[PDB]
Amino acid sequence: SKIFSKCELARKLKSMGMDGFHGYSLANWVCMAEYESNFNTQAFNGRNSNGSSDYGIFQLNSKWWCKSNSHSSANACNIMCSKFLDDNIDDDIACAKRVVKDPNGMSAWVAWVKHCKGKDLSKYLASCNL
Repeated sequence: SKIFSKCELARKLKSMGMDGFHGYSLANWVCMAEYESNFNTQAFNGRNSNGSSDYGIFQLNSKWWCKSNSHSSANACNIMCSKFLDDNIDDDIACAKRVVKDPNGMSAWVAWVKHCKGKDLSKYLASCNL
């Protein structure tokens, strides 16, 4: 959620177990947050496909795993979309797994399907970290 970086977010998620999680390498998680919020902790969206909103470095859609001002939501993660723009990357990653295991998957993260899952780039985590 805080002002992280390409390798910083990649090494942090790798330690928790997001590296290659469900076939999604560390780059998939970094490029997704690098385009959705651009490593900005206050970067968030107001209107989405269903009038939802994104919050935190991952910018999670407040409609299938969080309650917000989007006229009620699925709240699958059971957490309001208010404590997601803090300087800690623990709750943003805890609910991030719920968005991937749900029926939507990486589809909710446009930056992911448009800059990693769909965009096959060979310069993301390859030219980062060690």
